[PDB]
Amino acid sequence: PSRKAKVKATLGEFDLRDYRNVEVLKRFLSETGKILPRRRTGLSAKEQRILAKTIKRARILGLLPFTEKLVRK
Amino acid sequence: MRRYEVNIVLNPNLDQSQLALEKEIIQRALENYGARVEKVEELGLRRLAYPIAKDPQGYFLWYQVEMPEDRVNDLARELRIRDNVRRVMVVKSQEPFLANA
Amino acid sequence: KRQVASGRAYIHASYNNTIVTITDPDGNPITWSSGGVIGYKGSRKGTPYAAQLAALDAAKKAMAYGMQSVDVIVRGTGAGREQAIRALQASGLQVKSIVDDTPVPHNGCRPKKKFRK
Amino acid sequence: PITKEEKQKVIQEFARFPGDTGSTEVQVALLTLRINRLSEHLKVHKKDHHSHRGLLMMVGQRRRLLRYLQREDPERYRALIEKLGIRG
RNA sequence: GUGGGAGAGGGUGGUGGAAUUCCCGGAGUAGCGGUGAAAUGCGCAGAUACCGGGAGGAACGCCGAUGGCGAAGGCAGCCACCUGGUCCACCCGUGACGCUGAGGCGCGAAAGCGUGGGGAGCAAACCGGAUUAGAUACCCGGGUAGUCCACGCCCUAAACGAUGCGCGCUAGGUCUCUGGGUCUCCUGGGGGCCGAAGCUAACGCGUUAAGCGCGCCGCCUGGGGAGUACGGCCGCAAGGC
Ligand SMILES: NC[C@@H]1O[C@H](O[C@H]2[C@@H](O)[C@H](O[C@@H]3[C@@H](O)[C@H](N)C[C@H](N)[C@H]3O[C@H]3O[C@H](CO)[C@@H](O)[C@H](O)[C@H]3N)O[C@@H]2CO)[C@H](N)[C@@H](O)[C@@H]1O
Ligand SMILES: NC[C@@H]1O[C@H](O[C@H]2[C@@H](O)[C@H](O[C@@H]3[C@@H](O)[C@H](N)C[C@H](N)[C@H]3O[C@H]3O[C@H](CO)[C@@H](O)[C@H](O)[C@H]3N)O[C@@H]2CO)[C@H](N)[C@@H](O)[C@@H]1O
Ligand SMILES: [K+]
Ligand SMILES: [K+]
Ligand SMILES: [K+]
Ligand SMILES: [K+]
Ligand SMILES: [K+]
Ligand SMILES: [Mg+2]
Ligand SMILES: [Mg+2]
Ligand SMILES: [Mg+2]
Ligand SMILES: [Mg+2]
Ligand SMILES: [Mg+2]
Ligand SMILES: [Mg+2]
Ligand SMILES: [Mg+2]
Ligand SMILES: [Mg+2]
Ligand SMILES: [Mg+2]
Ligand SMILES: [Mg+2]
Ligand SMILES: [Mg+2]
Ligand SMILES: [Mg+2]
Ligand SMILES: [Mg+2]
Ligand SMILES: [Mg+2]
Ligand SMILES: [Mg+2]
Ligand SMILES: [Mg+2]
Ligand SMILES: [Mg+2]
Ligand SMILES: [Mg+2]
Ligand SMILES: [Mg+2]
Ligand SMILES: [Mg+2]
Ligand SMILES: [Mg+2]
Ligand SMILES: [Mg+2]
Ligand SMILES: [Mg+2]
Ligand SMILES: [Mg+2]
Ligand SMILES: [Mg+2]
Ligand SMILES: [Mg+2]
Ligand SMILES: [Mg+2]
Ligand SMILES: [Mg+2]
Ligand SMILES: [Mg+2]
Ligand SMILES: [Mg+2]
Ligand SMILES: [Mg+2]
Ligand SMILES: [Mg+2]
Ligand SMILES: [Mg+2]
Ligand SMILES: [Mg+2]
Ligand SMILES: [Mg+2]
Ligand SMILES: [Mg+2]
Ligand SMILES: [Mg+2]
Ligand SMILES: [Mg+2]
Ligand SMILES: [Mg+2]
Ligand SMILES: [Mg+2]
Ligand SMILES: [Mg+2]
Ligand SMILES: [Mg+2]
Ligand SMILES: [Mg+2]
Ligand SMILES: [Mg+2]
Ligand SMILES: [Mg+2]
Ligand SMILES: [Mg+2]
Ligand SMILES: [Mg+2]
Ligand SMILES: [Mg+2]
Ligand SMILES: [Mg+2]
Ligand SMILES: [Mg+2]
Ligand SMILES: [Mg+2]
Ligand SMILES: [Mg+2]
Repeated sequence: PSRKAKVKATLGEFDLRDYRNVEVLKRFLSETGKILPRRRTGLSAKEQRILAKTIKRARILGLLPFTEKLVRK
Repeated sequence: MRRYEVNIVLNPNLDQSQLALEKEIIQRALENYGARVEKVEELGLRRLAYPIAKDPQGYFLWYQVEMPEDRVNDLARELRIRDNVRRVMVVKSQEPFLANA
Repeated sequence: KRQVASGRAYIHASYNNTIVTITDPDGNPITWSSGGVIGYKGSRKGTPYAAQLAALDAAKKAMAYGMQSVDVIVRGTGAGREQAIRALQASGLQVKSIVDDTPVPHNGCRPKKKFRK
Repeated sequence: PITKEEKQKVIQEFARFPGDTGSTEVQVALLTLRINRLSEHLKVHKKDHHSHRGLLMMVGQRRRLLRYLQREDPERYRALIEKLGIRG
């Protein structure tokens, strides 16, 4: 049920449409390279919709990964 | 005539002369495709979240320009020719949409 | 006769068989084992016991090269995965890391009829 | 696309009086602009039928407006056509 | 008209990463594969697993949903260009210009047809291996068409809400998408669930009507024979109406 934390309230003022701002988009990806659902991000419909596309934009540029290996399993 | 943002990721191994040549070619190609440059951010060598062209780094450039829309995809075409340049991405500028404000 | 002493222990598990490939740090293999390397022939190769034996025979093959530390990399979902893990976990080899690198496509190819829907 | 300056140009060309944004002529003329631009879009991209829908709907509304004017004031109707160059 | 919003709506070009297969190199040995169990198959010309490089075809994981768009069919990596529909606020303009719609015309999943390309994976047919009393199957190993592309055909469907389109009237509660506003809340468009009155043979429907009304179209008239025969129109054919 994601009662650990929500990422939006773990963050201050930021621009959802910044594809080049890694040290924040990083915070929205999982331990794998995957994009977190609204359970974790706490975003809204429109917010998660746009953040998705700016993360994909960032992935093409080589700033965020497409996938990662899982550690410690 | 619209407002765009050119992202260029080129080889991180270039000494000052070759890179200066590439930047020259960027300015020139812009003048040929009618890009009035409003501002530019040079972020330089930067770690890549996956190797591009087998190189774990890449040199980053960003240009907020204004140019004829009808010649946008032509321009990007030209920018992709240089072997030194390994990523071209042109994007329509947008108003920043803020969260948690 | 290389004297590696440190490497990577790949585990390829599937619902039919479990196969261990032990490599140098660069990734080139040194020795290996599986369910068929041991006397198991039929479906028994897809056992967690068959896996255990395979990983132990792999670790013992690699002791002959004097290897001590390994990084484990699991690929494939299948029985005997975690049992091969636990076989190496105290096999004499020290497990420095466990990593699950099971390849997943991004909706790339059409599976067999067996795997559809 | 169609810039607001072109829009103003054609509106003001066809406005019955200054500030006329809604006359029959302004409507028919606007639709004529859009129709011609869409037809030029459809000489290329002839495999785009979903737009072609919008085209049939535009032609239909223009024909209803022209039939209306034809009924009410055939003078302004012929004048409109003679300016736009429609019916052939 | 003005000014803003939202969207996998459409076309074209470009482009990104994961995976499969194949080719090359490296390292390495007796098997891999597959099943209920097996076998065929593949492997000593060195496979499987493992690292590096390379080619090519297809499809876009997470986001993603009870979500959105579209007239329907249908639409999902990203960027740009061209282009359709819609929603809100403002009360600005036209002055009943409206609705429906036989015929017509256009669209129309898959499969299928013609030419030419392409062909990785999957796979009708087909070739094997099993199973069975048999097994023209379900299971396993292969594999052609096809699936993909351009262009032209075909025109069907459980083409489904099994519910034609438009407009007015008739308690609410709640979830959600997307606007506006004096932003506890008010107000508009869309998608859900429960339900007033009411309706229904019942099931159920119930401001997204299957309620109460008006307008126009399409259609039914017991089962089989039969979507057959004949005629006509269409089609390269399959066949469609
Ligand atoms: N249509 C393509 C899509 O456009 C998106 O953006 C679209 C919408 O957000 C935007 O809305 C526009 C805007 O001017 C404003 N919100 C109102 C306006 N009526 C809209 O324009 C609309 O109407 C015109 C015809 O009049 C159409 O040509 C156009 O496609 C349609 N969007 O217009 C854009 C073009 O349709 C995104 N770029 C992306 O999803 C995608 O490229
Ligand atoms: N390529 C992007 C898309 O191409 C579509 O059509 C394109 C493709 O269908 C067609 O084939 C292209 C071509 O480069 C060449 N013949 C081979 C190449 N592998 C294909 O490109 C694509 O093929 C398929 C889809 O068909 C994709 O799944 C794949 O990512 C990509 N390789 O070439 C067309 C362009 O020349 C449409 N234009 C539009 O959807 C979009 O621009
Ligand atoms: K093969
Ligand atoms: K699919
Ligand atoms: K839905
Ligand atoms: K609001
Ligand atoms: K029900
Ligand atoms: Mg280049
Ligand atoms: Mg097996
Ligand atoms: Mg209409
Ligand atoms: Mg789209
Ligand atoms: Mg080889
Ligand atoms: Mg043999
Ligand atoms: Mg030999
Ligand atoms: Mg042989
Ligand atoms: Mg292989
Ligand atoms: Mg490789
Ligand atoms: Mg080939
Ligand atoms: Mg899903
Ligand atoms: Mg609809
Ligand atoms: Mg709908
Ligand atoms: Mg459907
Ligand atoms: Mg008024
Ligand atoms: Mg008046
Ligand atoms: Mg109608
Ligand atoms: Mg008709
Ligand atoms: Mg069809
Ligand atoms: Mg087809
Ligand atoms: Mg064909
Ligand atoms: Mg062919
Ligand atoms: Mg051929
Ligand atoms: Mg062939
Ligand atoms: Mg096959
Ligand atoms: Mg088969
Ligand atoms: Mg057979
Ligand atoms: Mg029997
Ligand atoms: Mg053929
Ligand atoms: Mg359907
Ligand atoms: Mg249905
Ligand atoms: Mg419904
Ligand atoms: Mg519906
Ligand atoms: Mg209805
Ligand atoms: Mg219907
Ligand atoms: Mg209507
Ligand atoms: Mg509603
Ligand atoms: Mg819907
Ligand atoms: Mg109910
Ligand atoms: Mg009752
Ligand atoms: Mg009841
Ligand atoms: Mg009603
Ligand atoms: Mg009938
Ligand atoms: Mg009927
Ligand atoms: Mg009878
Ligand atoms: Mg009948
Ligand atoms: Mg029939
Ligand atoms: Mg006949
Ligand atoms: Mg004939
Ligand atoms: Mg037949
Ligand atoms: Mg016939």
